[PDB]
Amino acid sequence: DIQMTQSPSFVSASVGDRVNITCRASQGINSWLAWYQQKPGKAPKLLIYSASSLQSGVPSRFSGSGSGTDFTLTISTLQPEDFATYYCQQANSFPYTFGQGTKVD
Amino acid sequence: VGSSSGNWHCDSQWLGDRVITTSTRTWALPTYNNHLYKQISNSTSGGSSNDNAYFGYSTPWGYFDFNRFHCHFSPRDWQRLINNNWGFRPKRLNFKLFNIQVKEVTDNNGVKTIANNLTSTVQVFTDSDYQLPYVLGSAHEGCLPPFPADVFMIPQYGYLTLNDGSQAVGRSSFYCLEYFPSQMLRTGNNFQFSYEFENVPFHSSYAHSQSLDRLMNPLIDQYLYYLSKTINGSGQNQQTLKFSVAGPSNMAVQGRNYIPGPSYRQQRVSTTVTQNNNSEFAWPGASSWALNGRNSLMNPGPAMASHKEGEDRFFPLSGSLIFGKQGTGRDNVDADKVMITNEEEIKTTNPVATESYGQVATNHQSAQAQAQTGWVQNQGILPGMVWQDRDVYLQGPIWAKIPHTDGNFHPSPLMGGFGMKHPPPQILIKNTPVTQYSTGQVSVEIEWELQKENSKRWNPEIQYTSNYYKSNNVEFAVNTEGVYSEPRPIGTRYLTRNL
Amino acid sequence: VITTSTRTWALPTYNNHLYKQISNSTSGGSSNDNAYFGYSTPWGYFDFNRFHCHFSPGFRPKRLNFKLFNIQVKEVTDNNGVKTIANNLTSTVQVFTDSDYQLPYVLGSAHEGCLPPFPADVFMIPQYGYLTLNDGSQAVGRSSFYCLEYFPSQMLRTGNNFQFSYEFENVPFHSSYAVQGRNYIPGPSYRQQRVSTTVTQNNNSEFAWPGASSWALNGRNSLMNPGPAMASHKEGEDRFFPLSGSLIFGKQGTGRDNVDADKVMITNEEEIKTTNPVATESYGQVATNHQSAQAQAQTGWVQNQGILPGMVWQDRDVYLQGPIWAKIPHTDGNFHPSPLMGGFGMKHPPPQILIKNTPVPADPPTAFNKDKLNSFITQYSTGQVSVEIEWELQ
Amino acid sequence: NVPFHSSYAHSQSLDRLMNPLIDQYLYYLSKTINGSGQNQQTLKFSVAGPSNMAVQGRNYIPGPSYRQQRVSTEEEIKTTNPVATESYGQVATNHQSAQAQAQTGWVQNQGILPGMVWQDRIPHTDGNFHPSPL
Amino acid sequence: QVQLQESGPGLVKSSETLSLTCTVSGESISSSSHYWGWIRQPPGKGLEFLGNVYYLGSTYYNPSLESRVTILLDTSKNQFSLKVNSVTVADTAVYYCARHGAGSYSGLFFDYWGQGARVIVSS
Repeated sequence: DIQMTQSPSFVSASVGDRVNITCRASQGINSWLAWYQQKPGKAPKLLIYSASSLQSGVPSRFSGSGSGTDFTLTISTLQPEDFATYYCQQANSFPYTFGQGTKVD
Repeated sequence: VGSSSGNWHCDSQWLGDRVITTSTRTWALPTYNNHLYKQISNSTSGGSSNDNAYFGYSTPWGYFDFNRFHCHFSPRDWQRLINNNWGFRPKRLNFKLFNIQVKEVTDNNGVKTIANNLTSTVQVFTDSDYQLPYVLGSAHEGCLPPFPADVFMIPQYGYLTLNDGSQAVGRSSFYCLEYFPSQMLRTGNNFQFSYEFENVPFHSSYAHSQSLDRLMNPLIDQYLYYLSKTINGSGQNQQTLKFSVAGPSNMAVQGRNYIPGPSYRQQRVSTTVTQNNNSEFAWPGASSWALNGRNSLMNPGPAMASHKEGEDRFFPLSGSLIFGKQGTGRDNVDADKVMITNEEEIKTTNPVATESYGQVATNHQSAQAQAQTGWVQNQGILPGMVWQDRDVYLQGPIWAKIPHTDGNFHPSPLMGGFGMKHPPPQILIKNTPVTQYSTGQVSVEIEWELQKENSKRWNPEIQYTSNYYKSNNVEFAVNTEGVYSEPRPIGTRYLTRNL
Repeated sequence: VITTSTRTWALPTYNNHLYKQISNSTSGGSSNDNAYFGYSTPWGYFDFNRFHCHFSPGFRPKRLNFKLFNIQVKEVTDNNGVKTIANNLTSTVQVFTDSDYQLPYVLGSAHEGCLPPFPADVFMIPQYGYLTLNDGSQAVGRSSFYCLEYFPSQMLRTGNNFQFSYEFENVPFHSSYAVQGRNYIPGPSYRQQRVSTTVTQNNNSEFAWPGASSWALNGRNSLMNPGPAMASHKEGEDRFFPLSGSLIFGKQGTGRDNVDADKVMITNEEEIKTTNPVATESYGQVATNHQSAQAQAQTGWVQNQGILPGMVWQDRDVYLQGPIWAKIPHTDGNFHPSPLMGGFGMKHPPPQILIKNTPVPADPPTAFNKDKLNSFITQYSTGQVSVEIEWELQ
Repeated sequence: NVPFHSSYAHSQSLDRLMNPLIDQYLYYLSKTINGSGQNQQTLKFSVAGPSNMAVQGRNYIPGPSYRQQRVSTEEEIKTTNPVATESYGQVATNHQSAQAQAQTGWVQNQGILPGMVWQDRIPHTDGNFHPSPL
Repeated sequence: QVQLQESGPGLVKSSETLSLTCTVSGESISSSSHYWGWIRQPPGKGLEFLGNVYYLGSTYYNPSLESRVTILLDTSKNQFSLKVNSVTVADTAVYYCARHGAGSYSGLFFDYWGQGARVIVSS
């Protein structure tokens, strides 16, 4: 397997303030990633696919550009609507692995 | 001028061992190349590569192409074939063309003017002596529509000849189709001719229930011996010969009378994008046969199973007829916008496309030389080989003309269907020069013959079915825009036979 | 030449009058190459597909004849420690031929159980079972199940007899005889490993299998045996035999497993070495590049070669111990259907003849029980079989 | 009774039997890498068409080949038969994967396949194929 | 739009097989040409992939799970079923159904998700 470690485990950052969550793959994943968002108790929902390509449903504020060993999800102009954990996924090699979680406040 | 020159026939009559399918469509014929024969070559379009080099002509003549199955069979009809029958083949073809209407356009300012032109003629003739090129075998677009209410457009006729780059050679042949006696129809005339298919072997629409290597009786031992042990154990001068009886315990080694057919390995690509190598191997890594210094991709290739049992993500690179779903763009479409057919059924008696054919011993063993083997990537016919030909999907072609040559081996064409040395003649049509276009009806009727399923199999067959899960729109039908969409390609092989 | 053979046969009771699924898993499973799925039936079949059945120590069969008579039914009853065999006169034996080729065809696999070569012998009728499609030991939905009880068959009490005639379809006469530009080339070859009967030459490292050539079908490697007809060895050296290139018969009394090279008679095709390539040698050399000033002319070796125009070849010879006919697999295409173990390849070979003892239940209970009766009488039957073939000669 | 000898040169080559003005309904595998996302794997299909004719699916293939060596100092049949000094074509040796590149190798000799056609230039035996002498 | 619903028992006895089923509304599994896959969320912890099933029936399993899971694809009723064998106390979490694919990222990222299904393995 390939480990995934999101550097902030719990990042308390309030409304309006820019936040960035970073998760580093154990080995190069060739920019294959998938940030997710889970509000408590509901199933997660995709946010960014591949490295920087935004999903149709998600608001413009979410963004992130991976260099392939390093990845960041920058929530810009954080609105109160989303306080949730954030997971990242590798697509590079089986088995797919979602590292830890980043709970934001 | 004031009386219908023909009727409307579409239906299918299932009678005993025979099937009569009749399809009628409404067509439109414009004028091509401004009534001129125009030379065409890649130098016009930029002529990038020597592989893509072509030298040919474009003629104002259009032609009718009914060569695909879904022209003749409604989805339900087709279902009644693949489910109940072990084979079929065409017998008679009866073609009719009529209700010609010639229109003319004089464009004045914004609005163009369109009205009947009564004295205009529409020339139509067939090539039944096969003096022209035969373009109906290459699975081009422009055929009759799958859905009757679709009005279509007659394709333009073109052909190619010998070339070196964009330049020609002395042996290149130029055919003027005006040089052919052809019938001329005014708005009251009709056109009709009949055709008797030459004898072709039944197409098989059954899946073997046994695999070529399991034909044995599982309860009994052969009387043949094979070499079990070449040593007793580790040590010095341990060489020994130990024969065993081949039998149900070890079935891999038994002597067998027949062997699977030919294989030419295709590179295997996965539909999960990330199992694939991170490079461009689309043309560089593909299998390809070379002719006169021009490389040719091997598509679809010899008939071979698409994948090993239990793994379906992968598919051979060029080794599968790839249709496409409706609305699919013409360039760089996604993996799911195309429908990739897979030969699951023929895996039992044919080699896997993406696997080697086997091993061969590549050197002579002695005390100082180990037995060295190497893989067989390409394997041609040997005595004893049996194989199954590629299936014919509902969207695929029916027939293709056998190039007239010295010899051939198993002429059955590689994209499926029935190889023929005198296929149904081409039908050429044009608007006689006098801005002009014509329209009308075309009814084509082929009589198909059947081979019934006689088998004593106790448990039920695998049959083709339609799902029942409350979908937004029914399959093989129209959406709210009147767009007839064929959701998935349909094999012919469901019923089962013994090997 | 009209060859007739009569034999005496004994037919037991198989599976206690029952059908049983069989897969490798009931047998322990071995490995994936050896995996199988299929069923076993109580029906025994008469397999007379061997040369010696018809013969005492160009040609091709024309007509066939078959006769089954003198039906004699027995039953064994063990009382305490001793058994007693008493003729049951009202018992019935069932026999039918499958002439529509609707069942699987197992007569082509050269199994044991043939009519014996020596006329005094009494043989046991082998059991009939068949293999179907499988994945591992599991069955795919495509796998078929044949219940032979569902064919019309002929029930024979002790006085009845069974006979039918068969007509061979036309087949080719068997052949039983031996730098300048040439008009024809020698036939195809798929090279085999080379084993010497003198153990010193073979190396210590195991090579029976990894070494043998095999053909992968649906990802299961099967040994190539006997292989396309090829010369067994070069002229002058008779001690070398292709590893998987020849029919190998065991001597009278030979054991089943791990028998030495002495107990087995190793045939060789050296008669056909005239027109056919050697199994242990490459077909020849092909050029691997373009010669120039900067690169020398290189060649490479052809290990396997298919059919090419101008190739002429001999089929495999047939032996007095070996098979006669096999059924050409029903397929869209095939080439040179003559089977690789030799003989005649046919589209409609002589049919299987299936036979079983009609099971007689023991005493039923005095109260109705819906369950099928698993209590039967121990029973077997015996009789005469006489087969006759009218042979054509050249 | 022998087949009528053929004494003509085919006007068209085998691979060019297509109609140059019309697309096939079949797709081929055009592009295996994106290139925009810095070589993210991707899988793209495009219609086999007269613009790119090398890729179109053909019903028949050229006849057999057994290679010869070219020496520097039958060109009419070059339509349906391969050149004696050139390879018949390529095959794929191995399965590609993420950690292994797709390899291909040359076919020096090619036996008959179903669907081959060819042009030309008897022993008493159990079998022969196309007895016409060399 | 693709709606995904899971159903099955919400309580299973230890060492009894676990069975859930995902009935997809809005597409047709046979003709959609996308991968369908499962993941599991042990409580308060990171989600771990279980496996996926391609529309023709091919299947990938997660080696961490040791040959317990089996993903059956019932195409006619347009639903696919997860079965994990010899359940233990450790194997209890909310099981999500998902569509594993999209045009560019088929069988990679999970765009459409189930509502979730609680399963508590207990004695």
